[PDB]
Amino acid sequence: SHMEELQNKLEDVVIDRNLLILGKILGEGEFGSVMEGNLKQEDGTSLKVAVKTMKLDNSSQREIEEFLSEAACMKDFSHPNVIRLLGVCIEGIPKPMVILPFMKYGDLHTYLLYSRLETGPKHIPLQTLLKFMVDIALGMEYLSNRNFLHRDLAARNCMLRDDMTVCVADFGMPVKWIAIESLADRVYTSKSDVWAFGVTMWEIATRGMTPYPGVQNHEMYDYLLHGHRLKQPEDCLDELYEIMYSCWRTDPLDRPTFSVLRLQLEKLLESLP
Ligand SMILES: Cc1ccc(C(=O)Nc2ccc(Oc3cc4cnn(C)c4cc3-c3cn[nH]c3)c(F)c2)c(=O)n1-c1ccc(F)cc1
Ligand SMILES: [Cl-]
Ligand SMILES: [Cl-]
Ligand SMILES: [Cl-]
Repeated sequence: SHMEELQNKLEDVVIDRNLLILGKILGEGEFGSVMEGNLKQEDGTSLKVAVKTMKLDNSSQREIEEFLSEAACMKDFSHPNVIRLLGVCIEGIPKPMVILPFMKYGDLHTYLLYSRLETGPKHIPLQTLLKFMVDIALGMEYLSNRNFLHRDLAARNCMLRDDMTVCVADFGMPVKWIAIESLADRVYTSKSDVWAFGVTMWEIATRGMTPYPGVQNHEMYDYLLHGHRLKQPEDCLDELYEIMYSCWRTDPLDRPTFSVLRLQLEKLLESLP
């Protein structure tokens, strides 16, 4: 029970409820519906937002405190490839809410899949795909430098802005993104995120394939213990494959840092005409 600590932590990002106008439902999240909205800002402008709400039921003091912890966890993230907290509404209503920026094109996984259909985005070029990987690496570099562990890094948790920038986030199958040492023990480090980053790169390069076709979830641990890894996609440059492969080295200490991955990815992207 840390409700007093949490309210003091979130004080300077509290927002007046009446500045916010809610709109339609975007979907369901951990604690309830996610609405789109408009938020009138301090300087006088307007901003299209996503508003995370809590279910109408009497959700416990623990759920409320868990909800606000997540916001407090995000509060100081300031980076263009990391989702940012716009603020919170508490003290005017029975369930509080968290205000986030609107991500026009939604989650990256669904976007990759829609790009293979005529009606959605068009065919994504190789350079744009690489740029998505770069953005994610930039975001993860920032987070791992702050000692934040993601733990569920995947294309489905990455979000696309109006200008096609990727933001790392968590919405709140998954065995297939988990590093070998994290399956084997409870161990998570930044190097476990590196592994999940490699899988996300492979998702991006395959334009949204589920990792490890023909391997079922309950077979995964054994498959990885035998040293087997994701195969090279048919259209994937050898250099790009070498980069994703380095993310799955059995010893976490041998995997590259996010800085190194990001440098390697920028170099490959800039190497293309
Ligand atoms: C640490 C932390 C705490 C809390 C969060 C969080 O609350 N994120 C979060 C994310 C998405 C959410 O949903 C949507 C938001 C938008 C915006 N635009 N559009 C169109 C949307 C549609 C939906 C939607 C929901 N259902 N269906 C669709 C949502 F409600 C909450 C978070 O991400 N992190 C974090 C974790 C790891 C990092 F690297 C960085 C930050
Ligand atoms: Cl953002
Ligand atoms: Cl597919
Ligand atoms: Cl595979």
